[PDB]
Formats: sequence, structure tokens, C-alpha cells
Amino acid sequence: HGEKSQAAFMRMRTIHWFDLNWSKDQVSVNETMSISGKFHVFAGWPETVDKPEVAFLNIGIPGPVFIRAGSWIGGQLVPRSVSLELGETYEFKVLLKARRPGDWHVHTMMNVQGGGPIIGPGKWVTITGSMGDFKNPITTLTGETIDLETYALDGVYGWHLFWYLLGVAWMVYWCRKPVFIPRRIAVDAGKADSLITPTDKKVGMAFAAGTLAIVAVSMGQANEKYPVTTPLQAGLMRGIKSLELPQPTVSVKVVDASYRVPGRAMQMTLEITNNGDSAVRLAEFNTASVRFLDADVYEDDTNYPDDLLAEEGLSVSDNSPLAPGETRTVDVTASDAAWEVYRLADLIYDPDSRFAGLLFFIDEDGNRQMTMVDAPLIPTFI
Amino acid sequence: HGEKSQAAFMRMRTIHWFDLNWSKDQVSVNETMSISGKFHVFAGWPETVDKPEVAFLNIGIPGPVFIRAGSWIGGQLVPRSVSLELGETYEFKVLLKARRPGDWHVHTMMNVQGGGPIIGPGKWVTITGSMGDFKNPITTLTGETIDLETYALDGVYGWHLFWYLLGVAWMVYWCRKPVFIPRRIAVDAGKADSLITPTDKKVGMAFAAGTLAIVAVSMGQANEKYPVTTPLQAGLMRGIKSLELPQPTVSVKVVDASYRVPGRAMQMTLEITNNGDSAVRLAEFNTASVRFLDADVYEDDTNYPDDLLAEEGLSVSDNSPLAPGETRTVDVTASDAAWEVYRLADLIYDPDSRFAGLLFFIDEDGNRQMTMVDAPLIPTFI
Amino acid sequence: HGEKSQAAFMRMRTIHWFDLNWSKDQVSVNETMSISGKFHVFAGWPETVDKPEVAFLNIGIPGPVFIRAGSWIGGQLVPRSVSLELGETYEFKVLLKARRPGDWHVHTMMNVQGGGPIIGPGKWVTITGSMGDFKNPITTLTGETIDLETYALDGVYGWHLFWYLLGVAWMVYWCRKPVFIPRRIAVDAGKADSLITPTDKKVGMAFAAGTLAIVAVSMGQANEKYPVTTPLQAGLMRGIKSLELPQPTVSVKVVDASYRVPGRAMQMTLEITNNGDSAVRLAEFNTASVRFLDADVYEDDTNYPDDLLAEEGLSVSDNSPLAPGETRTVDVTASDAAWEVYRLADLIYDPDSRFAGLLFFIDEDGNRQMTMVDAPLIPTFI
Amino acid sequence: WTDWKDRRLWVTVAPIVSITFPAAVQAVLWWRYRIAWGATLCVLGLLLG
Amino acid sequence: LAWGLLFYPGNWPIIAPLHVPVEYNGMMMTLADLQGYHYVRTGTPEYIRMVEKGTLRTFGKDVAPVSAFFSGFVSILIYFLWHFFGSWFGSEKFV
Ligand SMILES: OC[C@H]1O[C@H](O[C@H]2[C@H](O)[C@@H](O)[C@H](OCCCCCC3CCCCC3)O[C@@H]2CO)[C@H](O)[C@@H](O)[C@@H]1O
Ligand SMILES: OC[C@H]1O[C@H](O[C@H]2[C@H](O)[C@@H](O)[C@H](OCCCCCC3CCCCC3)O[C@@H]2CO)[C@H](O)[C@@H](O)[C@@H]1O
Ligand SMILES: OC[C@H]1O[C@H](O[C@H]2[C@H](O)[C@@H](O)[C@H](OCCCCCC3CCCCC3)O[C@@H]2CO)[C@H](O)[C@@H](O)[C@@H]1O
Ligand SMILES: [Cu+2]
Ligand SMILES: [Cu+2]
Ligand SMILES: [Cu+2]
Repeated sequence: HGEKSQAAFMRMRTIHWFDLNWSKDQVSVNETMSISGKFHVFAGWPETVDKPEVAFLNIGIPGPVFIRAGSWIGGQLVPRSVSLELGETYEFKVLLKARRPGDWHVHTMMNVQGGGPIIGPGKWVTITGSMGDFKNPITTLTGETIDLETYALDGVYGWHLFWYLLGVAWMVYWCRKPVFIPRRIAVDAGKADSLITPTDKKVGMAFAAGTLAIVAVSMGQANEKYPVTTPLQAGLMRGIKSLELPQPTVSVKVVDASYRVPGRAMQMTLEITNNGDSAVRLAEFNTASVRFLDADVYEDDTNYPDDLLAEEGLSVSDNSPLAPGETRTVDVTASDAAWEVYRLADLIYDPDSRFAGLLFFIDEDGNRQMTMVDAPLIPTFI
Repeated sequence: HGEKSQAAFMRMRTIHWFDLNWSKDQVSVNETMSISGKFHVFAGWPETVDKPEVAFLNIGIPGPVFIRAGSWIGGQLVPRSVSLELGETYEFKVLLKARRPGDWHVHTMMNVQGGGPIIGPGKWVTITGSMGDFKNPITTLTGETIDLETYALDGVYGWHLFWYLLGVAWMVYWCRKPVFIPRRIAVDAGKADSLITPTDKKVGMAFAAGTLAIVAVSMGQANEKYPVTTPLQAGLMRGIKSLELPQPTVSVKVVDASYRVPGRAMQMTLEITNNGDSAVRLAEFNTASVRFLDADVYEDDTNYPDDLLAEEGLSVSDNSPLAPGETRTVDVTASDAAWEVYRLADLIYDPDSRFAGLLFFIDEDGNRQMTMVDAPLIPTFI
Repeated sequence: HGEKSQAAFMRMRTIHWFDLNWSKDQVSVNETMSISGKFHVFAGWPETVDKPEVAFLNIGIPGPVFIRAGSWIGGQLVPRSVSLELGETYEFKVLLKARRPGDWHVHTMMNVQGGGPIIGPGKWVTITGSMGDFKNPITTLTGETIDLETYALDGVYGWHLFWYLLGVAWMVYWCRKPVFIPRRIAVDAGKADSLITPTDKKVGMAFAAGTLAIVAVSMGQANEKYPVTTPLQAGLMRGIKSLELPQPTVSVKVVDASYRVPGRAMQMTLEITNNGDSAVRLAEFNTASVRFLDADVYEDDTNYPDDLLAEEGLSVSDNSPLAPGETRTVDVTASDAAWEVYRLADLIYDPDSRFAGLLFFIDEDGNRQMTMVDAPLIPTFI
Repeated sequence: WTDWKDRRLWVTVAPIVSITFPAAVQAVLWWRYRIAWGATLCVLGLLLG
Repeated sequence: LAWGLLFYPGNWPIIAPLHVPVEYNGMMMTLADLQGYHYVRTGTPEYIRMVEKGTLRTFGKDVAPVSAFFSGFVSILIYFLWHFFGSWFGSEKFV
């Protein structure tokens, strides 16, 4: 949750999430699942959102109800932050493994340093079992096969309880005696050395020398039980490969776009030109993760979250086929309740009324080739 | 005016303005005119001039003697600031509509954030009529057809005169009575409460409650006479298309360049190589908006400002034709008074004696294809 | 010297120096030498090293034991700082002319603003003679033919000795008389004007008016002996050409890489695919300027510094030829003492255990075409 | 977080910021009352919190 | 100096377990790194983290002792400052 509150134009003009696939939507504690797809980094990225030179592929969940066993961009593991570049289209996979039973609205997302959270679409996923089942095995480079959900936990609780009690000691060595009013009188009255006795004086040297001793030895005893340790691994991963993609089979031009305020729908006027070898029809308009579909061309095979699915949402004026060559100006209308649920209609409040989104065409074979649109978005008022 | 004062190398090594066209040079109040052309963003852009990630296409005029009815880069309206990129060549149009009669030296220009004003060439344009003729109609999205040169002006003068007089009131409610010496005495003498009486005390509550009342109502009465308002529209427009241009038909190499100090002329030694299908001749050298022309190849069809026009300015040593293939080292000399008028000769004072500019070749058909030169510029002294 | 102390991954993941050539390695005072080669700007440049938008091609020597008569990138003289760009491969030459006899470990290097010194490989070069032989002639644009190792040195020593002695004067005009205790008494006692007499008073006006006079005249006398002077020439040179290179004849993939800690060797598993017209064999692996060579394919013709030369260093599991088409997964092992001398093995301490380097293939003709590798580098422990 | 406990910054920041309040509480408790659990009252209070 | 030099020793026996390396999906990570990668911090993504990353002007380990000493020196300055601040704080003056 949380993205209906973000400016509408941000979510339209930032990162476009498409072709998402969720490999399950119910899972048992330790059973892994897979979210994979593509995303586009819209070349007209907002001013007040730093270009994504330093971005991180997160997932949105309330605490680690899953763990992120893996995440890839371009078939590279991306545990660190990456450089993405405006214009490019990337593919991604995240490997989630379940941990805490419940009903979780899992978002795939992209943190952009100097930008904010760029939040992709979420689908409810349900975990069943008892979280006490959760196990996170790792084979170290010294192997040794540990469970990272509990490893070294007896050492932390040990050493912290020791030093705390060592502290409580020092404080009770003294609060045995009277602390405040009598010591006060004693000091004021010129008699402050009377209050640190020589037993006092190096009971003190015990604790001191003890703490240093207990440090130096258990120090040395740690570089024995673990003789190979490496520093934390850190730093930006720049060379992230993308798709650079078949440059569009279809060439779309938004001659004008608009929306009715109030209203649940957006209307474009496209001039469309097929440069492939087969004929195409307009299957989908996809803005802000809402998928407007023409039911007479496309059915969703991906279990897209239904609150973003408009299964009969896209209404193309003259949606006949379109053979190679041949241009046609068309009238599109993207209507659905998602346009108000997800407050895309709140664009009326944004300081930049411009939109961007994806257009999907299918040929009679079945190959979807995808084209990208962006233009102003002028409101109409009764 | 104003660009003869800028460093010469800046103006040579920054933005190159070429193929400008002025659709008039006399105009009547309300008659529009059009300045259009191309500009090049020199890839060797100076250090101390921020790369033009955030630039704005202005016009240079003393006050809105015109209004800027439109401006385009790449067939996109650019009311906001744009991203330009080093290396690229752009085309532009600005639609000026006249407002104030006079003799105006109109400059097309490019403000570069973190850089300065980059000033293109100006041509005198003369407006005739009475400025009182000027009318600036706009059809709003609620339409309503307003004149933006006076719209809402009675509301500003109204509300400002009200609140000012409301203020003068408060001050004369009191300066009726004696203000300083008697109130002073009164306060010093222990008697300060004697000076705020109970009439005083909430004459005060009148003005207070009144001002809040007059605010809340006229507030509510404004969201009625105008029930649809949108916030100011703002933010950088990154995806600005350019030409990416036929990569030069002719391949020029500056083997050496120089200038005589003092002197009115610049001398290059070019080795030139035609890779087209027809033959070419050197028509033009264009640096800092000065157009050096060889009169036996080119005549200016654009009414270039004559103080930057050198109609017989370019003197090519052996300017015979040049058929496909075939290389020839040539001796060029660009001489004219513009070189001292416009203080390009002041390069002797600049901390970077390097130049850049355009070269124009025409084939016998008539097609000008343009090539770009830049190299050091070594001075010669008697 | 000095680069064994830098993080190993930095030196692997930063700039790759290859195909270096040293035109001598003994030279006499005034005899010039030439270091030339290529370098690659690794596209996975470390986070904490500013991208090289502002870099400078230096040489590493203890003081000007040579002078740098020239340096070029892409056949452009680069006396100022340049812009390099991640991904690109550049060629370079530096023209060193010897000055001070001794045994000098000459490093070619690249200072990266916001980055650090990026240090290339050094070879001992020996200068013989007497440094008093050194002569640095220059023909000025007024010419005049000067020696820049001594020019204007009598003017500096002159004018500095004058003004210093002019100062010592002023101080001895007064320290003639008693300075402290008597002047103190004099001032305290109300008698401070007694200590500046009227001779005093404008002996003072002499020195004042003299210093101003000696300034204004010798000022005017300098703009005569040198009537043409220009300001220092300064500013970044952006448009630096690179090779953009035949895109690799061979397509290498590092399926896994590793190193034995402790140990003197690095091991990769490459899958290799020849897309040329002839057959190739793996000649060289080059990381951090260490050149691992397979002696049965390549002999070094360049006098590479022997502490970085592994002449039989690269041990390819199945290093048979490889005709066009055909893929083969191979087992490489780069072993040599350089891996511990030059503390590439200290990567165990770095916070990013990833490597990058060059791979060289030769066809039976003899043409080396070069391919670039980079992947993690996982340690193995006994 | 354990993956922030590094060798450069954590080693620098945590002592510097944490020695403050001890030095404040010592200043009063020690010299006004020869109380000698000044730093430890603080570090006890932190860790408990 | 005591306060700074002791800070990493007093903590190394606890964290050291988590500094054994791991060949996870092709990349070396410490177990600490694995914990960060695994237990999803939705509102604390990776680049926010300010840990050592290397320099071209730097030598690797030793990095911890050199930092510990620097922390020791700054810690004495912080201590002078914060003693006087404490004296100020322990003041029975009335206004
Ligand atoms: O049992 C005989 C002793 O008891 C009395 O003193 C007690 C006091 O009455 C008794 O209340 C006191 O308790 C000390 C601990 C109380 C606070 C404990 C801590 C709370 C947490 C952190 C620090 C302080 O310890 C003293 C000695 O142990 C008598 O007054 C003593 O003279 C006598 O030596
Ligand atoms: O007409 C009879 C009154 O006139 C005299 O007082 C005058 C004063 O003589 C008269 O000069 C005074 O003028 C007040 C306004 C003068 C300043 C006006 C403002 C200038 C601009 C912003 C604030 C002040 O107002 C008083 C009452 O209106 C008498 O002295 C009063 O006792 C009497 O009530
Ligand atoms: O020769 C006769 C004079 O000598 C004595 O004074 C000397 C002093 O004994 C003599 O020691 C003094 O020396 C002055 C220079 C000493 C410091 C020189 C400078 C060191 C470097 C920078 C400034 C000071 O100069 C005075 C006059 O020249 C007598 O006391 C004078 O009364 C008498 O006029
Ligand atoms: Cu959600
Ligand atoms: Cu002008
Ligand atoms: Cu060296």
C-alpha cells in the first residue's frame, strides 16, 4: 500500500512497470515465490526526482514477512544499489521466500536516491503456516552451514547481558552505601577525599583492568573461532545491462489527449502506423500500472491485480486491423474505476499536467510489440 | 544589444546560431512575426559554463515590447526550461507579436542555468502604431474569452486599495488623538493602561473580526466566481528532440588557424574532402554569428543583419569545385569589419585562445550541407 | 612507486593500461624519450571515485627529473585537463625529455579530480650526464628564442633582492636608535609624539613616494620590453576523441572466477566464442597492469617491466585453436609472484571483491584483438 | 543494523556521539558528590532503552 | 583515547560471526550483508547506508585501528566540550 497518495504525474512520468508475473499468490512458510517483469525509465523523468544514477530494487512489505532470497536486473544479482539510465528498458526478477503468515500486499519497487520510493503494482499474496517454521540456511565460504535467522544470537545475548550486568555491578558496588545527601555534605564540608577510600580506590582498578583483560582475550579468542572474516561488501554497481529492444514495430503519435473532471476516464487521439510485416490491433493502454484492455483483442494471462485490471477498459473508436504501411488517426478512450480509486484523476492538482504510458499491439500471430506514448493531458470541464 | 562585451571565445565556443529567418522587419501593433532557425550546442562547451541541462529559450528585448506568443524547439512548445545536450543540433521557432512602437533590436537567446545569457544575433525590427492598440486574447479551458493584458486588473486595484485604506483607517483612528509626547509621559508615569480605553479596546475587536470576516467570505466568494482553478504549471522538460542530421557530406580539417593582432581578419588552412555524389564549393564561414561569405558562391537570401554580414568576406585561396573523392589543402581568410566591431579580435585577452564555427558548402544543384570546425587560434604579431 | 598501497579492486576496476611502449630505457640529458600506449576507462568505475569528467594526464617522477615536452590523447595536445568517458578506450603518447641523472622509476598516470591518482605501470629509466647540460629552448610568438630553465631568473632575483633590501633599510633606519624599553617609557609617560620627529616624519614620505614611483615606472618600463603579453591559458578540454574500436572479434564470458588465499594465483572459467574469420588462441590476461602470458602463444615484444611480466604466467586448461563459430568453456589460471608483490592478493581486505581486466587473443596471422572481462572474484580457503 | 556496523564510519561516529552525556553527567556527579558511576548510569540507560 | 580505541574491540566478539564470507548467487557477501539483503527494509534502501567503500588515496585493513584512534582524539575534544557543558548543566543559579 501507499502509492495512491503520490502525485499522479510522478507515477505516470517516472518508471513504467509492465509484463509483471507472479509465480504464486498463496504460499507456505519456506516456499519461495517469484515476481519478475520489465520496467521502463521514462526519459521525461520529473525535475524534482534525481535521475536514477543511484537506485535500489526493494520490495514493499511491512517488515520481512518475506525475505528477499534474490533480485536480478539484466541477469545480475543486485544486492547493492545500481545505476539505471533514462530511456532504457530493463527486465527484473525478485525471488521472495515466505516467513510470516498473513495476507500481504506485496509491492515490487525502486528506491531512487535523491528521488523517493517509486512504487510498482502490488498483488495480495497469502502466507500460511507458523512463522516458527521459517529457516534461512546459508553455506559460508568456510562452510559451515548456518541458519541466518538465529546465527550468532546466543553470542549477542550472551555478551550484552554480561557487560550490562558488569555495569549494574559497578552501580551496586556503590549504591550499597548512601549516595546523595551524605556524600553531598561530605564534599561541601571540605571532606571529599574521605569518600573515595583505598578499597574503593582500586576495586576501581579491578573493574578497569578486568574490562581491558576481558576485552583483549575474548578479542583474541574471536579471531580464532573465526580466522577468516572479510569487511562488509559495499558500493554502487554501475554497469547494469538493459534490453535495448526492437525499436517499435508500430509508430504511435498522440495528437491530443484529455480527461473529464470529474470522471473515470482518459481520452486520446492517436495516429498509428504499422511498420512490421503483419497486421496489428491495439490491445492495451497501460498508465500508472493500470492496464486498460480491449476485451476483443486481449485477455490477461498474468493474473494482474484486478483493481488495476480494466479487462474491457480500452475502447478504440475504429479498432480494425492494420497491415504494413497505412496510417490511421484513431479515437481511444481509457475508462475504468481504477482512474479514481488510484487517484490518477487527482492530476488536476499536480503542477505538471502531462502523462506517459505504454501501448500494446498484437499481430494475428500473437506477438505483442510495445510502444510508448507521452504528451500533455488537458482537462475538460462541463 | 549587449553581447559585444562577452568573452570572444565564449561566444565562439558555446551555441552556434545559423540559418536564421526573420519573417518581417517592420510590423504593426498586434501583427505577429516569426524568428526561426537552427542552433548547435558546441561539444567543447567552456568549463565555467554549466552544461545546458537546464536552459530556457528567451528573447532579448527591453521589456515586453513584443510578447512571446510562442516558442518551439523540435516542434514542442517550450514555455518551461528544457534540457539540451552537448553535440546536438536543434531547430527553433519563436512567434513574436508586437506591442510597443519603436525601433527594437530583437535578439533570440538562450539562458543557461549555471551559465549565463547566450546571446544570438539581433536584427532591428520596427513596430508602428499606438501601443494602446495591443490586445492579448485567450480562450480559457472554461471559456470565457479574456484579454490577458488587462484581465483581473480591476480586482487587484480594487482589493489593494481597500486593504490599504483599511490600514490608513487604523492609523487615523489613533493619530486623531496625540501620539508621542503625551503617550510617552503617560506610560513612564505608571499610567499606561490609561491610554487603551475600552472603546479603543474593541474598536480593535471590530477591525480584527472585520478583517477575518472580509477574508473568509470574499475567499468563499472567489471559489464561486472561479470554481475551476489549477496550480501554476512548472518543471523541466527533458525529452527535447533534436535533428541528428546527415553526418557531413564534406570532411573539413583545420590544420592551422591564426589572426593578425591588430587586424580585422582570421586565417585558416583547411584540408577538405568531398564524400558526396556531386561537387561542392566553400560558401560560408560562420563564427560568433558573423557570416563570412564568398560572393562568387553564395548570396544571402535571409536578410542577415548587415553588421554581421560579410557579403564578400570569405576569400578562399583556390575555391574551385571538388568532385566526390579528392582531398585539397586550402587557404582561407575571413576578413570583415565585424571582427573588430563585435570584438572577436578581443580574443587576445581571453584565457582560452581557441575557436569554433560553421562551414557551409554548396553543390552545383544548390543544396548547402554544413560542416563544423574548431581548433586553436594562434595570434600573429608584426 | 607508490601504487602497491592502493586498494586492489580500485586498480583493477578503474583504468586499464595496455600496449604500452617505451622508446628507450637509458637516456642522456636532453635526449627525449617516448611513452605511448592505450588505456581503457572501465565502465564499472568505483562509486567513491568521481567519474573522470575532469582528469589530467600526468607522469609520476620525483620532481621534474624529466620534463614533459608533450602529451597527447587522441592526437590532441593535452596540457590542460580533459574529459574522459566511462566505457571508452583511448590512445596516448607522452614525450619525456631527460633532465636529472639517476635511476628513475617513471610512471605514466591519470589524476582524476574528485578521485585520486590512478597510477599506471612504471619501468626504470636511467639518465646519464650532468644535469647542468639541461636546456629547454622555446621560440616565442614574438620570437625571441629563450631557455625556459633560466629565462627571467635574473629579473626575479633582481627585483626580490631590491625590495627585500628596501625593507631591511626601513627596519635599520629605526633600529639605529633604541627600539623597545626607551620608546615604551616614552609612550607611557605621555610623550609619544616625541618619538616621531619631523625628519622621521617624512623620511617616511620618501620611502612611500619612492616605492610608488619605483612601482609606476618599472611597471611602465615592463609593458615596453614586453609589449605583447597574454593571460594564462586555462580551462577544461571536453571534446577528447577516443578509439571506439572494432567491437570484439571474440566474445568472452566469465562464468566464475576465484583466488586462493593465501596464494599467488587467480583462476577463471571462461566460455569463449570466436566470431571472426580466422582462428584464435588466448595469449594474455592483463589485470592491474600485470600481464599474464601463455608462453606457447605470445612473447612480449615491448620490454614490459619484468616485475609485472609473467612470461609463462597464463595457464589455459585446453588452449587449442578456435575457428569461426564454436563455443568452448575453458579453465584459466593466472599465476605469478606479481600477484603478491603488487598486493592484488590484498583484495581480501577490500569492501568490493570484484575484478576486471583485459584478455588478448591472437589469430594465426598474428593480429591481437582484445576482449574485456569483469565479474566477482570469490576467495577460496583451505 | 549489522550491515551498517563497518570499520570506517561506525568506528568513528559511535564513540564521538556517545561520550557526550557521560562527560556531562560525570561533570556534576563526580565533582559535586564523588559519585563515580557517571558514565555507567548513562550507558546503562541507553542500552536499556 | 580509551573511549575510542575500546569501541571496536568491545564489539568485535559479537559481530565477527557475521563477517565470515559467503558465495551468494555469484557474489561475495558477508553474513551481515546477507542479513541486510534478506530482511527487507522497505523504508531503508541500500544506498542510505554509510559504510566504508574504499578510496584511491586509502590503504585497506588497517582501516579500523586508524579510525579508532581518530575517534579517540575527537573524543577528547568532545569530552572537554561536554564537561564544561555539563558543569553549565549542573547549576543552581536563579533568574
Ligand atoms: O545487611 C546489612 C547491611 O544492610 C543495610 O544497608 C543495605 C541497605 O539497606 C540496602 O537497601 C542496600 O541496597 C543496595 C542496593 C539497592 C539499589 C540497587 C541498584 C538498583 C540498580 C542499579 C544500582 C543500584 O545495601 C546495603 C548493604 O547491602 C545496613 O544499613 C548496612 O549498614 C549493612 O551493612
Ligand atoms: O474638530 C474637532 C477636533 O479637532 C482637533 O483635533 C484634531 C486635530 O487638530 C487634527 O489635526 C487631527 O487630525 C488627525 C489626522 C492627521 C494625520 C492623518 C494621518 C496621515 C496618514 C496616516 C495616519 C495619520 O484630528 C483631531 C480630531 O479629528 C481638536 O484638538 C479635537 O479636540 C477635536 O475633537
Ligand atoms: O657610530 C656612532 C653611533 O653608534 C652608536 O649607536 C649605534 C649602535 O651602537 C649600533 O649597534 C646600531 O646598529 C644599528 C643596526 C643594528 C640592527 C641592524 C638590523 C638587523 C636587521 C634588520 C633591522 C635591524 O646603530 C647605532 C648608530 O649607527 C652610538 O650609540 C650612537 O649614538 C652613534 O650615533
Ligand atoms: Cu499495497
Ligand atoms: Cu542588440
Ligand atoms: Cu614506481
